[PDB]
Amino acid sequence: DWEGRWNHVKKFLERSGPFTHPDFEPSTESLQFLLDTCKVLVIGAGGLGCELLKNLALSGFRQIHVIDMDTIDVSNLNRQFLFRPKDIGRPKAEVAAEFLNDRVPNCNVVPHFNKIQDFNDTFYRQFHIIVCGLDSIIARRWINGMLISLLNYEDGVLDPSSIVPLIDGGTEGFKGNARVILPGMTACIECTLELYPPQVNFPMCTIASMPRLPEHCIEYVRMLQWPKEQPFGEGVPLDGDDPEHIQWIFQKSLERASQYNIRGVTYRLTQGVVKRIIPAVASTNAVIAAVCATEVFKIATSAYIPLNNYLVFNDVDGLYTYTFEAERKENCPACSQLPQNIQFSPSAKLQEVLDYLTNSASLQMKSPAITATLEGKNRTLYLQSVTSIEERTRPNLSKLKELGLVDGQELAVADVTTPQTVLFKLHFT
Amino acid sequence: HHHMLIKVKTLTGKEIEIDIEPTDKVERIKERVEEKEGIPPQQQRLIYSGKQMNDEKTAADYKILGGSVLHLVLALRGG
Amino acid sequence: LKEQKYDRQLRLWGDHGQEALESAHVCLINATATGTEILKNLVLPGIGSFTIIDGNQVSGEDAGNNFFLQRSSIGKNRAEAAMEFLQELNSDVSGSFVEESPENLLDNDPSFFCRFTVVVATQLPESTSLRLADVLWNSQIPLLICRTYGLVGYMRIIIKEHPVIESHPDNALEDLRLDKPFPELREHFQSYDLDHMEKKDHSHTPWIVIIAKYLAQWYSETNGRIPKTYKEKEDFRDLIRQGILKNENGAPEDEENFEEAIKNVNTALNTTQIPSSIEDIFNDDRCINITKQTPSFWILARALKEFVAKEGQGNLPVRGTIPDMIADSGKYIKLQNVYREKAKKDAAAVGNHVAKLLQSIGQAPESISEKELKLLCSNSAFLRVVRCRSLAEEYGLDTINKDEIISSMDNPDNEIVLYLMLRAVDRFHKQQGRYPGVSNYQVEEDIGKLKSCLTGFLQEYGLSVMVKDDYVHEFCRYGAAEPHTIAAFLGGAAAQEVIKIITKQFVIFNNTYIYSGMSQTSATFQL
Ligand SMILES: *NS(=O)(=O)OC[C@@H]1C[C@@H](n2ccc3c(N[C@H]4CCc5ccccc54)ncnc32)C[C@@H]1O
Ligand SMILES: [Zn+2]
Repeated sequence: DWEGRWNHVKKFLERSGPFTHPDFEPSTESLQFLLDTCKVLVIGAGGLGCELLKNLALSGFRQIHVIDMDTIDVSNLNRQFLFRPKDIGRPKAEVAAEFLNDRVPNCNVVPHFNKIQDFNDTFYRQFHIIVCGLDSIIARRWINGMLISLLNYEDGVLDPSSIVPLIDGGTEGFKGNARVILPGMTACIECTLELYPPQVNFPMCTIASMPRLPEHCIEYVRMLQWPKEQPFGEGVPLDGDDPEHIQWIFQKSLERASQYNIRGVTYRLTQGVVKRIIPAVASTNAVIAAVCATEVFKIATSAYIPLNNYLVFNDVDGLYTYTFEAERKENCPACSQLPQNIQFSPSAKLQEVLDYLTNSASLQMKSPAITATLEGKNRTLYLQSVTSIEERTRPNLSKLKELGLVDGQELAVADVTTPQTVLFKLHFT
Repeated sequence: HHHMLIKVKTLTGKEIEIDIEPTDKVERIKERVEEKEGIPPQQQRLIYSGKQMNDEKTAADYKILGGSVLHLVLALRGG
Repeated sequence: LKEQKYDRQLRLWGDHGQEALESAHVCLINATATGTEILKNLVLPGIGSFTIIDGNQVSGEDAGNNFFLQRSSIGKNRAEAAMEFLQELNSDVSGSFVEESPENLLDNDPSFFCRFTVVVATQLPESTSLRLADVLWNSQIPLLICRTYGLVGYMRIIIKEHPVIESHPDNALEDLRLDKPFPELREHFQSYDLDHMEKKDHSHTPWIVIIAKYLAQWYSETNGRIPKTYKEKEDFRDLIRQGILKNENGAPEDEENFEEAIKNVNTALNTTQIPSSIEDIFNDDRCINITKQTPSFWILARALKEFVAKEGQGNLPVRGTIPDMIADSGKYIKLQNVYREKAKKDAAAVGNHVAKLLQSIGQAPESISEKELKLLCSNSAFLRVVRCRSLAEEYGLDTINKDEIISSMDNPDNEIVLYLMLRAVDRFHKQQGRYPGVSNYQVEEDIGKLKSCLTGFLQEYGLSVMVKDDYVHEFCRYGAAEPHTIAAFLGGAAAQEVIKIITKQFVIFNNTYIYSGMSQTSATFQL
């Protein structure tokens, strides 16, 4: 470290001041303590990712990790600034840590070319703070669950040292948001799950044969006409990245559109509709990643009171931000302690339970698996993930009393949205 | 009867006034916003005193009184 | 042609915006952390070219908080160093630098600034700020002053007048005109007979038609006004509810087209209005009084006012778009085209009022294209004009917005306080030749000295607001620091205002933004 290097960080550690967190102790060895020993995990080396990595490195963090499973695409280049075009086809984490470690001296960015699923709790337990700039909802749901599962409750009460602060940024056009989550203390991802906009999807009948919009034509080709005609070889899935596949859908959508008299099918709309593409610029990403970074710094250093929860940002019409404290849900299926309460007739089928699990706007599971202790062994009522078992059990979708379940019994639910076993308590009626 | 004048701040900071009653379901508040501003109710997410306002519950059980300010809010999927 | 590279943003401001962007030239003053973060966010999307004026050497601490300076830069010129790194971001972007300082520039080559689309000055002291803003105001060059000071982030925009057509509103009420239908629409409606329809043909009629049909029946059955109070629109929903065709057994069917119509009674009896925003535009001296100098925007503004008197019976052109509904292809498409064509016809009608003013203006009637006229007709409800007070106005003893400051100080922790502290800090600087509490040696007595400066500032402008002493303490704490993450935030916020100016798309903020890294709260003021 050279003369002056950290002069922009030092004032907030060495000096006291009226607006500090009540735990703040001014010292000339807080900085070195941070650089040396504060382990921080960044999740995603994308738009938000790159910016977080920059922000932490220049903020006095040094023991930084990154996870990203994706590879470098040409379209990343308008914002994912750690990648140059000669890097296309390389793993983001690799390139991102390579860039950072050269640009910011002594930085110890450690790349993990990995899915977040690849890791289990042993791994995540080691970090002091986890910041993520993730892609979608489902993965935010996963990491939320993983950090909650790390929590140790000793007979009803919570060991605070087992909390791993989670900072989540998300971004979409010129709108963006940032969260500070304290698993088991403040509102988690799932507590505020209904905050995401509707993931607009079309009635299969409109796609089937009632299009009114160009998007419907491309969707027709996507889920219907591609399986029907298997044009790039039978048993070859639609690859959204491949320029030939996209070309095929595009022409095949101009046909369908011209038939029903629909102007609007472009190569850009096709590529959008298929990949469900989020419009992205660097400026919005920067804004959000900065907020998150500021908060990581605040939590790790106690230099100020962390953001109490939530911030929304909008750039379209002037500049607007709203900050608030999201209330924790007492009933939350993720972060609350005691099992869910579900009420069914003893002559409810089991399909009925699954339908409840899939559709409930508070549960929103996508491919759940139900398990209960019937007789001696744990018994798998129904599982979806391994087709071996989604066949040995398929019959069971007809009964609950016929299955052997009693009022009061708890069922173990598992789903891809989370590594946790969600517990439901059954009540007959 | 009650004639409560609440305000709603949109995602751009635009503030709008709405006349409601304590019995009015959250559903209807969203319809009042749509009527002035064209924001489809399905896209609306209302926040008052930290609480995410359920369509089916009412104004009363969020303790929303006279000059109260509701805030439309969003959660963004991409990164 | 790799336009795959800009895909994600092309989806926001389009090809026409992207072109505007790729032919702009932006000047940055001071290549500090704030400076290069703003600049990083313009190079990435592919700003045409850039010039960094900066007359400083890279300090030790400069290399500490900047992603675009290195340990090796220490000693070298800040502008030149920053540019070498920023250019590596995007090889479609042309960089430049000038080793002369801002003050030096203004003394020897003020006209230098007439080559830029936008000037973005960062971290300027009070005097330089005031000299620059003045020159550029009279030179009519768009200025953006940005500043990171401790956890406080601040930016002032200054464009005398910035008129925008394509304002990209997140939401708006649809232009359906059911309340005042155009002749070509009434034709399409009467080609629909509800009672005498087939099976599927009933459950596939677009809800707009449906509401129209029943709006006739109501207008008939009331011999007078249409439904206006909430009690009335409820009954109208019920009258619609009747039309749902029952079956053999006796139960109403699940015709969603009718359910949608029932839902949309909320909006689609709008009353077709001229937004009072557009009212203000029409009544503006620059629309009323066409001259030969008048710019392209105000021509078109008048070509709409004149349409409001003549062809429009008192209203704006038809938008020509319709929301998606429940309907079969043909019935939707045919309905879409009745809307589409009327617009394509109201545009061509405005395009005639275009030439009729270009006669008085004495210019060829094809200078404004049919690609420009579409956008203006589409967005006839969405036009905005942002005008900015000059800095001299803000800083004037007899022109300061006391009302705005005092009003906002009601909450003693309102963002405005951070601005007042900035103004205190700035006069601290010019009294002292240095910022407060920079050195640990100086923090103690500077709290004293800074309060005194604040007192004097508030006295000069006759401002009787009270500032918590914790702010004086905290601003000394800062010691003119420029924390990266504060400056990153400004970098994003600012960069996109500059992109707004360049593309003339979206709406610029009006005047003064204040971001507070402490509370993670922000606010806009019109100072
Ligand atoms: N916003 S961006 O720059 O366009 O993109 C950022 C993403 C983050 C990174 N990414 C996304 C998802 C990742 C996962 N696990 C996901 C895969 C699907 C799934 C299901 C269930 C749980 C988790 C997950 N792991 C690692 N990295 C991920 C790629 C891209 O840069
Ligand atoms: Zn929760």
